[PDB]
Amino acid sequence: EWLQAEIARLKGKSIVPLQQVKTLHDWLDGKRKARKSCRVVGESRTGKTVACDAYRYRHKPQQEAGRPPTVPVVYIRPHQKCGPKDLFKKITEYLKYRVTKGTVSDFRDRTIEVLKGCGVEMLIIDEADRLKPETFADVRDIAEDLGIAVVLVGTDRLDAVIKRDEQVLERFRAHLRFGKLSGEDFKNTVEMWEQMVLKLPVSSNLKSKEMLRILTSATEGYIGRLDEILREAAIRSLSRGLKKIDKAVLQEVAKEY
Amino acid sequence: EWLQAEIARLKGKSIVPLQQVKTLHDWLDGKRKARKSCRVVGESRTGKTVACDAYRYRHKPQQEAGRPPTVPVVYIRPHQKCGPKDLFKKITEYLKYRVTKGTVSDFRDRTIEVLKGCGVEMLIIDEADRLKPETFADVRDIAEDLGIAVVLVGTDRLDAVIKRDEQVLERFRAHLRFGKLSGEDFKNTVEMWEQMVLKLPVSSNLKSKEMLRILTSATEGYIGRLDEILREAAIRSLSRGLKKIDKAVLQEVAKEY
Amino acid sequence: EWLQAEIARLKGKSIVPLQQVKTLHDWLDGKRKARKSCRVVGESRTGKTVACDAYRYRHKPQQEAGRPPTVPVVYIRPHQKCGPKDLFKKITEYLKYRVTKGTVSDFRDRTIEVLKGCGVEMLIIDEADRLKPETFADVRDIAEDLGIAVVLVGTDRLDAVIKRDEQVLERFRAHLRFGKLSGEDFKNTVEMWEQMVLKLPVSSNLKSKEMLRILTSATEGYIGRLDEILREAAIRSLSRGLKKIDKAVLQEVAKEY
Amino acid sequence: EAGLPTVPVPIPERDLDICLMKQSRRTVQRGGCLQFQNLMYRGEYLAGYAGETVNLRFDPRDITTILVYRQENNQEVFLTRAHAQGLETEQLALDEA
Amino acid sequence: EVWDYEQLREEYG
Amino acid sequence: EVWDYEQLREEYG
Ligand SMILES: Nc1ncnc2c1ncn2[C@@H]1O[C@H](COP(=O)(O)OP(=O)(O)OP(=O)(O)O)[C@@H](O)[C@H]1O
Ligand SMILES: Nc1ncnc2c1ncn2[C@@H]1O[C@H](COP(=O)(O)OP(=O)(O)OP(=O)(O)O)[C@@H](O)[C@H]1O
Ligand SMILES: Nc1ncnc2c1ncn2[C@@H]1O[C@H](COP(=O)(O)OP(=O)(O)OP(=O)(O)O)[C@@H](O)[C@H]1O
Ligand SMILES: [Mg+2]
Ligand SMILES: [Mg+2]
Ligand SMILES: [Mg+2]
Repeated sequence: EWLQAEIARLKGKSIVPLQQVKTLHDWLDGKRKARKSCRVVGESRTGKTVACDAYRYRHKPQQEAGRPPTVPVVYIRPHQKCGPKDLFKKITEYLKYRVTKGTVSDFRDRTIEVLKGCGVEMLIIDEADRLKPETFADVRDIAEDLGIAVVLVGTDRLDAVIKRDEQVLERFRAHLRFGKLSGEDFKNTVEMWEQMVLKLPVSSNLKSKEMLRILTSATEGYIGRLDEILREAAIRSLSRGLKKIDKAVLQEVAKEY
Repeated sequence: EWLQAEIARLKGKSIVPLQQVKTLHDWLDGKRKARKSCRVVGESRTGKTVACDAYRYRHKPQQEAGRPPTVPVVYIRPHQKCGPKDLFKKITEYLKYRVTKGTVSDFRDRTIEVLKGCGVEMLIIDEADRLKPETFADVRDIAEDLGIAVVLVGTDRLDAVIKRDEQVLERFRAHLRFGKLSGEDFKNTVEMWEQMVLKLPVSSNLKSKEMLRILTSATEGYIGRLDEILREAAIRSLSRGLKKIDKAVLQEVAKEY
Repeated sequence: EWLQAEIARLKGKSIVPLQQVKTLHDWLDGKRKARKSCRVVGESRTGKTVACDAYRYRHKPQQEAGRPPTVPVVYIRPHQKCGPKDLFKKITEYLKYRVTKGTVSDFRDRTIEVLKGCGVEMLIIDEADRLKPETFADVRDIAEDLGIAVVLVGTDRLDAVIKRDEQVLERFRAHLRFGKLSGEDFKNTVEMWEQMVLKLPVSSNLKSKEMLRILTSATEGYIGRLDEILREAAIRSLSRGLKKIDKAVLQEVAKEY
Repeated sequence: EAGLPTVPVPIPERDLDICLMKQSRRTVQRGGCLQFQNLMYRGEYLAGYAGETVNLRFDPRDITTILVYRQENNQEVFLTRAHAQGLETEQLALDEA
Repeated sequence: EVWDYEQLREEYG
Repeated sequence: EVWDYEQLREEYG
């Protein structure tokens, strides 16, 4: 059924070529050339994780016949309270190896062996604040002993964690700030969502004044609010047999936030 | 015997199809369609737990021969200070699996494995304020890595916990409020309790203004006060030979609160 | 020898069936029938503990051959700063079980297992203000998951603890107040003591105004003060060789308060 | 009457009163309780704000119904009326309290 | 009424 | 009648 097919699309997720994503990719390309460790910081749902995930796809594993894959960018999100063994498992299994039960020393040496040979240039650690203070020493040793740009991603909670050890803080000084959208940048982003993401049978004119007013105040410029508001508003309109996001439907969503 | 049977019945529990229940069910159906995480917030004894129980019963598991059950809605009520293994324990046992002693990593991986393939679409965490702060990271990972709408249910004690982690606050920002009854809605509710819960041999006429005055004062419009007061007054009446609530025993009960 | 035997009696404890005891019992019987949770509140030394002990002793453990005992009423006094395992240990050891070393989760599951099967229907927690804030969640879960009337007992300290958790406050809001004695009840209570508790070989005439007026000022109507004064006054009078409490010893005692 | 640049706006008297009310700072604490002069109060949204200081306005003629304000975006916003628990029935003046 | 709350558990399993 | 604290404790057994 068409309605269920459109709902199955809209409840999904997609990556939009926003300028903030492009800005990060050029910055990460520079850090990868220089093998320079850094941090990416910004408020929640500004799109950092989507932008880093889009980066590893653009620099995906390169195959060579009978070799292990050449993998320029490794991306990991640690589990909560990530210790060193968990970090080593995260890295080794991203590189398509399987961990064998062993000591932390065995896990370390195998991770180092596969970070070499896979030719890893950059390791992005998303939600790096989940790392134990214990495991930051192994992160620093990867950056120092191998030629690898480690990129720590997080919110201001990461800066709080990083501040607790000068050796981490002083290695990860370089940062890029993600931020809230505003103005024409926010206006263009809403029109791009209507064009590229919602794809509704009739134009909703979401960049009209009375639409921009409620979208500006509900989202506060968070791209994650804008996406999830427009998803459910489209689901509601289509469920109602509308072919458009109507103003009242969008006001009903916006009051929930 | 009549008396022992009526007391054993009326000491019991039952669900009444209140408007607040239907309103939550329509809202939860939208969030389940959109796979949108959200929270349900309201004062104690407003009926949130009963309304969330009623929802999972409308959305019972679907049995298929030799498969594990398809379970669209999982409902859990964590114990106090719910750690991550406790949370994984709750979910896997709900899906009719037995946990095997092991690491947090084993519990996580097993939970994710069974949330997949049981086809879970929505996870309701009743009294989510009992979660430890470290446990919300694993709840966010369920919501983010799987297509599962997570619904946190609590009193405003939940919002004090949510605001302490920006990443939880920004994921669970969409909310529904459960409030006190009033006006016609309270009047029709007490009328329903006498019609369909008390089931006494004689009508009590609690709808009439000088009894409604007593109930409105003692209950403050909390449905849980309403239920407990009328059942206690009925059991007292039947124990003392009154075939209905009488205004004196009603006034006697109301005085204790 | 005479003196040691009557003194060894008089330094003991004894339970007099005050009307205050009967009104509690008739109230706890109604609450137990409804399985309704509630609290008993009142000033210190008003007899709340002795009346709850009297209620527990009327509702004895019933033996059945080779079964665990049917125990309708459990009574516990927590130690100070009672945590969850402390509560579970006290409940499970009131039923005739030993605790095994284990997690809080093991103690909980074993307690819930033995509160069932022992057929518990009322749990009295005397000095419920000794419970830690966290352990009230397990008390509420016992009252919610099993049909058990939980009875919290304490002074105004309990109302100060309860009001800081609205979920606790709204479950235990039905209450009974223990009062000071006064008037003809106070006169009637004094009359009972010398004939039902003291039973010195000669009448003490404690009802007489010159004695009754002093006892009013010294006890202020606290049943605990009334008992402890008269027991000590009898003991001291006997130790002087007197057959009875004289007002001179009664004044000699009443001046110590 | 002749020397006014413009006729004054007729002030909403509750707004005047609200800004005549004196005010104090306290933090919402555990369970949504807040202390003010030995009394304790709560209102319909308090506990969500437990852990931070709020601004609350009180009238010494009747302290039983406090009005409490959050500061957010560094702007004042009204939360709710915090009622003195068990005293939401008749007025209490501050002087005897 | 909707249901008996205990009867729902035996229905649900 | 009076209830002895000892008697009720022993009868409880
Ligand atoms: N480039 C994008 N294209 C489309 N949607 C996007 C994009 N970036 C973000 N979103 C939307 O915003 C949501 C949140 O983005 P994202 O997960 O990247 O945030 P984040 O900054 O990593 O957050 P947090 O710090 O809270 O973990 C996404 O799930 C998606 O709905
Ligand atoms: N729809 C209903 N039909 C019948 N009785 C109800 C209904 N909703 C609530 N009740 C009665 O009110 C009591 C309290 O409701 P419930 O447990 O759902 O509250 P709650 O909002 O989850 O409370 P809390 O936040 O304190 O845990 C119920 O246990 C039941 O006695
Ligand atoms: N019914 C009674 N018969 C005889 N003596 C009594 C009775 N009630 C109270 N007493 C006397 O008063 C003393 C105090 O009573 P009890 O311990 O029950 O008070 P309470 O209200 O529970 O006090 P607290 O709040 O201080 O713990 C008893 O130990 C006993 O000496
Ligand atoms: Mg992220
Ligand atoms: Mg509940
Ligand atoms: Mg006591």
